[PDB]
Amino acid sequence: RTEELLDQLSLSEWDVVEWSDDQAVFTFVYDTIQLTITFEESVVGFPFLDKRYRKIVDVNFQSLLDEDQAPPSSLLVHKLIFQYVEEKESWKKTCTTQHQLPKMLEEFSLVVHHCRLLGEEIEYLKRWGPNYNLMNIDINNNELRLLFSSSAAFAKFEITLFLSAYYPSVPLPSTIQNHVGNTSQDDIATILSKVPLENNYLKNVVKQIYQDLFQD
Amino acid sequence: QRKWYPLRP
Ligand SMILES: [Cl-]
Repeated sequence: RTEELLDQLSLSEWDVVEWSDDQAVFTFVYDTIQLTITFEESVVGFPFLDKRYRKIVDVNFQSLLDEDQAPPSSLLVHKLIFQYVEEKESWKKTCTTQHQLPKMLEEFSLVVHHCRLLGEEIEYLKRWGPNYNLMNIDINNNELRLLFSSSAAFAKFEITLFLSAYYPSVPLPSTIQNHVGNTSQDDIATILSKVPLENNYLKNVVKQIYQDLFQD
Repeated sequence: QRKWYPLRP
């Protein structure tokens, strides 16, 4: 974990799996995401062609995740990653020659890299969440539903966090459905804005809630 | 984590 966190600084999100005359293929996320780059056809091999002028015919992203078998966290990861691909239109207008491909794989890797880690934080909160009084986690379409419950603190409420592809730098939007006690929106706004927009924002925001509210 | 990231058959 400390070892790899260092690893994160220089990103390594993809495997090259074909480098044809015809196409270059790259996988991501344990290979559940597949990028096929198709090149224009030529009368010569690509060894004879200048990469600054080799035209890209196509850019085709694919999810190969088993949606029946996947857990919700993994599903949310794919939801968010491809929401970004949609926004960038598969880089079809800007990534047009082979020359431009590394800066695209970088741009994409970064979002793949944070979204995959968000997946990780969720599976974690799913196993240690009780210690934070986080009794349940519900994922529904870009919405993260956190249920905190403690008789002892006499508080029970549900916080809904709205996630995007751009995690975790963007400040999350939230709402609170209150069950027991009187935690207000302002109390939540506060706790959130005291956590920096960098890795583990979810984990840290949960721990922040568990101190501010369940450890008085 | 193949567990969490299964592939279509
Ligand atoms: Cl040829």
